[PDB]
Amino acid sequence: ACTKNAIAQTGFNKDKYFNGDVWYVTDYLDLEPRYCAALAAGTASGKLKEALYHYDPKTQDTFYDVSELQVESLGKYTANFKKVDKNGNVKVAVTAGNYYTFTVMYADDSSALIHTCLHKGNKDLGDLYAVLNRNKDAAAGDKVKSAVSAATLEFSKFISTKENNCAYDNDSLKSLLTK
Ligand code: HEM
Repeated sequence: ACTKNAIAQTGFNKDKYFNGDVWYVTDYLDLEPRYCAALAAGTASGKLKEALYHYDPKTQDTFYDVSELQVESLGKYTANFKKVDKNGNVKVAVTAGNYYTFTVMYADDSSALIHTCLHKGNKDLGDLYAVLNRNKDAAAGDKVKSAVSAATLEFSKFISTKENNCAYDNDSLKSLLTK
């Protein structure tokens, strides 16, 4: 189960974060303990949208999702996801009880720290923190590392995705925002 009420960044700039571009997960911290992951976040016809990509570089398990985000407060969202192929074709429809929360704890032009809590079926899932960068496999800079510290988290405990053989379809993620 999830246990954290993540606090959103003071002065979070939603237009900057939800600008339609891609964010790569570079490091993650599972509170209830290996995929590569990335997302696009943007607006489509006035709605906040995210497209997600997960890839397991060992098993090859791959899946995409599209979500409309509902606002709880600035920088804190609830998202109902639908599983899609890379083209946006629906594989699993939206269903009540299948959702994640998403909190942006820190963001700037190139980096972010987020918290997410996934609810899926009758699985018992836990909190996940992720460091994001606009550039694939970029080493975490001083600003986001300081934000990790300021959140009372130990960055050395995070797991890096940067050494995995992952490729990302940026074009697909961006186009999924409209789906
Ligand atoms: C490297 C970071 C991440 C890892 C290692 C990871 C791992 C996983 C795993 C193993 C699953 C399968 C769960 C199951 O069905 O048993 C999953 C599903 C999911 N994750 Fe992540 N995840 C990561 C990042 C994220 C992020 C940042 C988000 C949201 C912004 C997210 C949202 C989701 C959603 C919505 C599903 C269910 C998708 C579906 O069934 O259609 N994940 N993740």
